[PDB]
Amino acid sequence: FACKTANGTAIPIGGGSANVYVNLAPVVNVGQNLVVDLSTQIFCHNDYPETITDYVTLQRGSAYGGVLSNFSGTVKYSGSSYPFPTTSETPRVVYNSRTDKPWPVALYLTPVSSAGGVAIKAGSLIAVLILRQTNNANSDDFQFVWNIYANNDVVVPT
Ligand SMILES: CCCCCCCO[C@H]1O[C@H](CO)[C@@H](O)[C@H](O)[C@@H]1O
Ligand code: NA
Repeated sequence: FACKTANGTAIPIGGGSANVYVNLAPVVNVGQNLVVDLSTQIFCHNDYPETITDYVTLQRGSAYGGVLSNFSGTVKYSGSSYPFPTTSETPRVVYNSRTDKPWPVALYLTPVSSAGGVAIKAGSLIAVLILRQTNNANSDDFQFVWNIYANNDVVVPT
């Protein structure tokens, strides 16, 4: 089991960390949400699907930068909604092919009344998402750590 971003930045068997750079709507009013889909940019696969079933959770999601200070959030994982920042681990998604399959995570962020300016800074860390992988074969229990960076400034009009 290993993962990589859409541009091929990889985390190998056993886990580790990688950076993910996301485009963000450049102007978000206080009545709109800022949506950060990560499923189009984070992918994983199973290295021995003939035998092993891999199980993958969102173990934790933490907010940084302007997302932490200027937005409130939820995260959807595999079609279910949770608070963001998270409070506990989600249920599992199965990975059962050597072909890359998306990691089904997206953030839904709402400006808080204080927002703001600049609401999110280009190049800044905005989230850290921990993917936890186990299987039905052995003791492997690995963290894949995704550091999410904003590509661009986001302005919240006032
Ligand atoms: C004849 C025994 C072959 C043994 C191959 C084990 C490969 O293990 C790797 O790939 C497995 C399948 O993705 C993962 O469940 C495991 O955590 C690790 O990432
Ligand atoms: Na990418």
